[PDB]
Amino acid sequence: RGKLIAVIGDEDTVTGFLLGGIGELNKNRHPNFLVVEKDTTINEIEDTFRQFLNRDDIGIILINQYIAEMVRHALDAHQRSIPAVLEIPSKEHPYDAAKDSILRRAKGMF
Amino acid sequence: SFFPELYFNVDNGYLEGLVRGLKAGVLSQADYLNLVQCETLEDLKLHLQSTDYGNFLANEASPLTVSVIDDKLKEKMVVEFRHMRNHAYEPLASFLDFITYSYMIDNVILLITGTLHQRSIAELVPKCHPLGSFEQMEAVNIAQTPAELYNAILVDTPLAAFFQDCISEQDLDEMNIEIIRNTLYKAYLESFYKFCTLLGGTTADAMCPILEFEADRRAFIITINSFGTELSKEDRAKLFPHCGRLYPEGLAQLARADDYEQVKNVADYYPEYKLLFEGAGSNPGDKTLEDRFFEHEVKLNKLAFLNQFHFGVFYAFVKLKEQECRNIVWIAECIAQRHRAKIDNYIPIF
Amino acid sequence: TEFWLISAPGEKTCQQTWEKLHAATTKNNNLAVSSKFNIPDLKVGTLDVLVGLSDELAKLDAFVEGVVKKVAQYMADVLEDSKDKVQENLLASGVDLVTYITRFQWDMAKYPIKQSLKNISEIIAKGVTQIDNDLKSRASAYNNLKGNLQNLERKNAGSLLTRSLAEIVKKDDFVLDSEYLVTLLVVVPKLNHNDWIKQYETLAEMVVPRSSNVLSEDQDSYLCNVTLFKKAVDDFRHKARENKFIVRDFQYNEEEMRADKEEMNRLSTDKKKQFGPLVRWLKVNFSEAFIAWIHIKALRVFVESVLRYGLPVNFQAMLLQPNKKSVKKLREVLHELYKHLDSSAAAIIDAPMDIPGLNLSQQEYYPYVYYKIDC
Amino acid sequence: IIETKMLMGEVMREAAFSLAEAKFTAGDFSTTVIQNVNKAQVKIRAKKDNVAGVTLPVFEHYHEGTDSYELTGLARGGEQLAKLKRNYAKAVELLVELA
Repeated sequence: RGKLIAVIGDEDTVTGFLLGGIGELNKNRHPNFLVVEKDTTINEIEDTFRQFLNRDDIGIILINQYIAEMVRHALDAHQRSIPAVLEIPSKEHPYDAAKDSILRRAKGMF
Repeated sequence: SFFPELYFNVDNGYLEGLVRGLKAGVLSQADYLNLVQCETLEDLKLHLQSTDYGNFLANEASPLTVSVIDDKLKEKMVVEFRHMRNHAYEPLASFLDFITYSYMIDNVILLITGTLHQRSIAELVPKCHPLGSFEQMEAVNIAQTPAELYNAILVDTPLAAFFQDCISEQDLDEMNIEIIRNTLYKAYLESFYKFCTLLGGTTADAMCPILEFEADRRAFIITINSFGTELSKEDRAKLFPHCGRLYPEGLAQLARADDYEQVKNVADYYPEYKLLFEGAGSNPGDKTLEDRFFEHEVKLNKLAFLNQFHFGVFYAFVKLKEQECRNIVWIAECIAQRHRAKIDNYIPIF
Repeated sequence: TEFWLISAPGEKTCQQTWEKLHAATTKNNNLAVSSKFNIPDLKVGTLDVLVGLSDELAKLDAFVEGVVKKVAQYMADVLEDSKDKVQENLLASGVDLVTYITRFQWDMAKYPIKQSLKNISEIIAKGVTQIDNDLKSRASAYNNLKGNLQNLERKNAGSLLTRSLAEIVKKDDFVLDSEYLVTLLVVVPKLNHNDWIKQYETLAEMVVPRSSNVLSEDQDSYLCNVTLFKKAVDDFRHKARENKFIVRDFQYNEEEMRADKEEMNRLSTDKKKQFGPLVRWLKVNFSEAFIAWIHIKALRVFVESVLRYGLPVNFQAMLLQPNKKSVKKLREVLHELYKHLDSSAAAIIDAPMDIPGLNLSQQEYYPYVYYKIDC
Repeated sequence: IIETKMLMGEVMREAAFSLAEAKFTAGDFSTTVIQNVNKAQVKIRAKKDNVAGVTLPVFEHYHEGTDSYELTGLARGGEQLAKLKRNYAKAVELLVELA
């Protein structure tokens, strides 16, 4: 009934959040997270992002900034609030404030 | 005295010299001070290229990653160890195989965890640590059947003797994978200690202390970590290896222990562990008991080179170079994450 | 030291118990020093209320045991330089701790006898918990100051790289108005200085030979500045490695060093500033904490005495100190004496472990009410 | 939102450095963590907030207690891995506030 948490990110970041307590294998045996290994390309990454976005129990979604950039043309289509996407930093690449999907709505943030 | 000086070099002299040559290459304290001051991972590559590692990293892509550096260091260690193993003879060969069993005991846990979660073993094999890779094909095309994997392990893997502490594939489904891992490791460590004592001579006298410390640190740390878990005292007591100097009544007072202060009380009776516990402040910002035990382990391994005619130097080299790989990985992590404040936490070797 | 509290349950009159427990016992043998504990005759609540207070003061005693001796621990840790004669540094009042305890009596001025044992224990618990938080704050502040001084020691410890070079640096040898000439400091070990007199003249293409002066001289290392052009500093940085040195740069931190000097002095004087008040506060507060401890001890004794010997109230307890190796004969004779004063028909012989349920037995049992103080 | 983003910019860095410390001691446990998933320890409940007449969805951070990664540091990881768990709990609180 309640919402889950979903993650897309490096193996290290996913390990960290899993140790935090986010992971679960659903009745279909499909995890709520994905590690972005070099074998995983842009098309599959965005397929998983879209899956998280559609599925109603996902709730809060975490994505690193570089992966979000690689996913951007789906983050622009994402225009409903509840599936809350959070673009977060990583040891792989830093976070920056500019060009965040949600922050697009802010015009007074100089 | 077993006069190993008379007959060791007949079969193991070449590797005895070669492994010490390899040890001569492990980074010195000064080398670590050089690596500490690098600005970027490319700068680290350049400063590292002057050491034994040389151009091992030059063939990788321009955007260096600490994962890539770790993989390359592990690959180098594996290559060297496999060369020595291919040139070893029966007794030394068995000793080296005992060293590899430790990594096999984690690869097997990977395999069983994948099987009980019903995943293809071909996806698990790439994640295995190369030093303990399963060459045997009986452990392939398992069809995700725990019984198939268990029979494969018993019939075509050296861990057959260690799994006899367990009795059934049902144990794989029931027992937590950590309990399985640690029971296997206890069996392996006791078998290794018995093997070393049966080798006797300088090998025994120089290697047995290292495995005794391994048993004692296993006991201490298993106990300290088990407090906030469902793990019962009665099951915990089974995990302690009986080789360490704690064995009679020390392991017993630990099995009876229910707080860190009581674990420290058990440690107080041993000067070599009292010092580690007193030095391990364990409060935020300084050394933990894990760090102190790593330092003591490094000291014990370093001592293995003071004895000449014995196999213990190969185990000491493997563990020392593993520590050096983890040191370089840590320094790279600090350089990448700009956490310079704690870059000194590497354990110096020689 | 250790002290025992024994029920002394009346026997139809106080004297026929107290005099026999004290004078007759000591004249039988000098197994223990004896005195009266002076229980207050508190107002008795309902038996159900008293059974609740049984658990309340069962747990409270173990709680105050921790708190008071934590006060003592932090007292000693603050006063580590002179913690010797610890009993005086702790003593609530008097000349000796035994002198204090052998004269204890319920103190109206702190808390009144009129109120119920519930309320009195609650206020004592308030006092003890506030003492605990006050320790956690103030002793932690002193600990942070001490750790700051240890950080200062680290700043003054190790090689010159780990140490703050600060006043060791020779300020007279540096270039001023460094818009075109820049000086550097990357020189270390002693074994490398066999021709340093030529090295600090020729290390780079255009090194200036004399203001490149040795700043410090250890047995193991020499610290030396060098001068070069705006764009030639990297050559010196690399040639230092070629000569097997390590970086020791100072980057003109003179005003920074002055501020750091002021701060280290501030910490040094802050230790003196705060140590005295902390020791005074702990000295005063241990007295109150221990008085509360013995108050809880007395209330425990009274509730258990009433339960063991229902009303009317006839419990004039004994304070006993066992003598050297006296414990065995002492408790044997005490048990033999109390056989009938407290029924031998129950307990004593053995008891299982009553884990299931709300509460379980954590104390030995005897034909009497026995409690203890671990001074 | 911006202040919480700034705070993430450092809390997540601390989390990554704690993970680095964990790997230095415990070895590479990432595969064990990725495999032993079972059921989520942390879950979210959609809670309501009100401004004028508009409804604002907000998230309750909630615990199930199903920590499958218990014992994962039994022999080596221990305190370092526990601290990693703790720091990532901090980060999860921060990020649920952000969401």
